[PDB]
Amino acid sequence: FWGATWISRIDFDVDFPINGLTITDESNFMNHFFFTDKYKPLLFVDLISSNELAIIERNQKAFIQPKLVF
Amino acid sequence: FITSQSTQLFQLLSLVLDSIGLFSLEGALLENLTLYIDKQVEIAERNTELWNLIDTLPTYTMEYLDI
Amino acid sequence: VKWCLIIHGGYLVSIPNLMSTLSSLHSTLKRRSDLLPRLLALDARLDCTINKFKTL
Amino acid sequence: MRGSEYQGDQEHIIHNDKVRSQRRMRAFERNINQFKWSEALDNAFVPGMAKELTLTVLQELRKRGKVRVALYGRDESTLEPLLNWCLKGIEDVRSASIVADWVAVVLELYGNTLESSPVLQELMIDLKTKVRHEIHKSKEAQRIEGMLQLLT
Amino acid sequence: WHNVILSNISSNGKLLAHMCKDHKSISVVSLFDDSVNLSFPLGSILSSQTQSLSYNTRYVSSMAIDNMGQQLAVGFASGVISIVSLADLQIRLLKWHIDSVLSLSFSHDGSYLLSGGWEKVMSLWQLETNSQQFLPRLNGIIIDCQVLGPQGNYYSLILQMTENNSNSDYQFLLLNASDLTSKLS
Amino acid sequence: CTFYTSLSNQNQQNIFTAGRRRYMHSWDLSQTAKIEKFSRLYGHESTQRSFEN
Amino acid sequence: GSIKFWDFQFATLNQSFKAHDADVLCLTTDTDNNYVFSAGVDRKIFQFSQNTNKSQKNNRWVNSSNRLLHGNDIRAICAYQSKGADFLVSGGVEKTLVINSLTSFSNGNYRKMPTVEPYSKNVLVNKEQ
Amino acid sequence: QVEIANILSSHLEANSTEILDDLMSGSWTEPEIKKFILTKINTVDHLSKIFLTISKSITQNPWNEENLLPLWLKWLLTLKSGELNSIKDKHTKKNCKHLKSALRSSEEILPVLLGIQGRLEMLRRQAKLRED
RNA sequence: UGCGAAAGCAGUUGAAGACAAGUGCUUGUCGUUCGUUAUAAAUGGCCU
Repeated sequence: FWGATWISRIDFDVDFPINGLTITDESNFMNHFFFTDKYKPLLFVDLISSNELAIIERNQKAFIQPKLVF
Repeated sequence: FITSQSTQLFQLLSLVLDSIGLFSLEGALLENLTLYIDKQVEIAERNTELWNLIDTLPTYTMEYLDI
Repeated sequence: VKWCLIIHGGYLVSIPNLMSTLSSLHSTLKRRSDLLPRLLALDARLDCTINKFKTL
Repeated sequence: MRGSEYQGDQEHIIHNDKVRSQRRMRAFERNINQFKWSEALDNAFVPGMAKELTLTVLQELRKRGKVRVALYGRDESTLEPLLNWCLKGIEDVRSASIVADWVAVVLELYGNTLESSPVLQELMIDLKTKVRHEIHKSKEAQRIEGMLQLLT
Repeated sequence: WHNVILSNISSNGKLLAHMCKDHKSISVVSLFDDSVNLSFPLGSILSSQTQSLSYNTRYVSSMAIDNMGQQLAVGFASGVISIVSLADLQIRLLKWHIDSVLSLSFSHDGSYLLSGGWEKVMSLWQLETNSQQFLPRLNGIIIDCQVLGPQGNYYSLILQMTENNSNSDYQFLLLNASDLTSKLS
Repeated sequence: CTFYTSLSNQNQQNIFTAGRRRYMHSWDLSQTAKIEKFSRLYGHESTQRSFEN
Repeated sequence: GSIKFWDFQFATLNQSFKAHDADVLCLTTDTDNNYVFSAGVDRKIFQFSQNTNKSQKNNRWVNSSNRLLHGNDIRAICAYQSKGADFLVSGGVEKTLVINSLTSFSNGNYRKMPTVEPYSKNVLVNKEQ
Repeated sequence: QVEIANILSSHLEANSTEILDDLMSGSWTEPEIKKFILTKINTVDHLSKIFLTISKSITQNPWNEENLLPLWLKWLLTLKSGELNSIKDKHTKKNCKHLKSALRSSEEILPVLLGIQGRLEMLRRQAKLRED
């Protein structure tokens, strides 16, 4: 599994150990484990071979607002 | 003795050559004294350089993931 | 200048005053020599960086 | 409009508050007055700029303690004008000391950029040649000074 | 009151604002009457980014209270000024000083704020439009600032001359507000 | 130019004068004259380039 | 760079703020018109507040604060509030959204969304070849 | 040259007192000194040991005519300056101070020698004129 | 920090208490104390 900034792998034959800026969602919508965030942002991730992983990543004047340095 | 804290001994030498004068000094000894001084000047230059030194993304990359 | 001192050295020794009459030489020579310690400091630093990227 | 010529010759009290006009300030002075350290450095190295006037803005920035502050946001494109002046300024006795300080900082601040930039390197090769030439001139002046002591 | 860190009195001399460790809490009290009696922790005024940053951002060096008691200005060592509306504890940031602000004083009407610090520059903040006017190149950093007059005719300043480390050199400067010229130094 | 007398403090007398200039003069009221110059607009200089009116 | 508040019935200026250093490209307000948010070329978002009762009675706005959140110009800004939502969303030449809270704009946290979120994939890879 | 490099590598691991003699071998040339520093000195401990040995030697006799130890120190500083100052040992700083004090004397020496060297040049030239 | 010339020569940078954060333990802080000669960073730059 992968997202815009994260890649994860889950093994489906092993069970896991039991041990603000969004809608609070009071209303209804209608009416063995590997995790890495080193690679980001991700356009596309998939396997080329059994052991090769393809991770594709992304590589204008602005009004100047100086940062003070002493 | 020289050709065989040091500045105070050399500065004393530079005083000597002033006292001796141009006429008195002898050429053969002047050759030996010149060679020694040139060696010292090279050493003094060498040490000074040491003293100053003491004071002083790729498009495609191949990596192995750690799992 | 070097030949003037070598040849006329005896005459220059026997002058009542030298500092007033040769004041221009003393000022000019004094100025250059006073820069000498700084230029060695710059030269050592320039060699340090020049050596670094030449080998790399 | 007939009153401008009058200078108050017949009046009791003559009151004058007008401040005399000061000479217009140059671009580099205005930038320093407004604390534009980097821009003031740029105005130092512009075509047709007096050598003495270039030395002051470099001395003022050092006196203000802004030598690195003026040199942070720079690359090889905007660093060469400073190095070009340093190449010629090293020769003169008056600007030799200031060149030594400024050249020291850019090396200590742009070592990495120097490696990847060939044009910056060449500026250092010729600069090392010129400073080495100044070493010969200063060393000679000590020798003529040395023998000049022998005469007296 | 116990453990008073910092204390100020309004220009009228009728309101006292003080900060205590009971980290810290600011309380405002009327002196000659019981009309004004307020207290609130400094944490409420302080911003969250200020909480994330160093201690300079949470350390107050100056405090001023308006005559009516509706506004309270807090200066910080970081150089930021915060005007707090006492009715609802609403904060407003004024940020010009680069170093610690040393002196704050409201005008009699409350529409202007005099500030001074290490810049050796006295700033009149016009609070209606958040603008400001400057009196720079003073002889020393401004320890204290105050408006002195029934109509604010004069400004009284204390200058420090921090150049002399051996002794603290205070100078009292009385300026004419009309043209900002030293009436008495 | 115009006289001015404070409505509360009658003892206060003043004369204000202005011209096609970016400053205005005030004369409080005989060896010398106490004259002050108003030349600061506190951020609103763009709206006011003359005190003449 | 100025923000001006005009009386509608008389069509007259009530207040003038010289807030921005460049063009003001977009404006927005909260539900109760207690806050006015402005943004433009200078990459800053300014908050103008009339929340205090004394301000409300006098009808005077105050330049409460400003924040620098965008790396480039801010062309679009919008606000939304409900019982469970409080958003101030802005975007522009940087090509990314920035999300703030209207009520807690001065102190509240903000989120910078990714420039590209590949919900729809623009790239594929073939294992064979 | 390879034998001396391997011998020096072993002694650095063996903490031998013969490190100094290995460094003073005449077979060393300038490019090999560069090569040895870049390729073989991969541990901080070896870097510290060589610096301590060279610094102690030059401090004892900064005026030694044998230039080799200075060449080692110069390139050791130029190439590994980042790793050297990473070393936080107090004695290493003290050894640097002792070395700096000795070298600091030499640069004071130089203006006097140039003065003496100038006089000797004038003296030799006058003798040549008298000969002619 | 002491001495001295400016160069430098010797010697330091400790302990307790409290608070915050993270998870009794860890780090960081002190408008707290005792003793010794003993990076920064709230977009924040100066009138007429």
